[PDB]
Amino acid sequence: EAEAKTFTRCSLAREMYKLGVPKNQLARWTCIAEHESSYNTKAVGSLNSNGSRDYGIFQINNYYWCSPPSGAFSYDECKIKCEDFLVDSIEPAVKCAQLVLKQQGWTAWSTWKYCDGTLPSIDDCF
Repeated sequence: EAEAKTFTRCSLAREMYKLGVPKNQLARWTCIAEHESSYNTKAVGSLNSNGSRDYGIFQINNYYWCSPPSGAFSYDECKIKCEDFLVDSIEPAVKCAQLVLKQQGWTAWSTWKYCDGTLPSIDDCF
């Protein structure tokens, strides 16, 4: 089964903020979740052109950021198994995306283009 664990703009924000993600990131993160995964923690991308695959709500990459359920090499920068993103909790995804954001910034998401402009305040969620 790959039934979605689907968050909403606001539920994702609320839970992200609870996890200590500054508010001023939340609109962007929700935007990115939307376009990366439709807020689905269970989302797994199709194979990328380079043979990689992206995991979870923020579509963390199994070549660089997380370790694949194979013996394939991964730089595994978040020091997590990718498949661990595939849970009901966003926390491992959030934690990893935080590291991504701090290291490569928002342009790290190929969906950043949908998200880099005028976004609604997230405070309607709060």
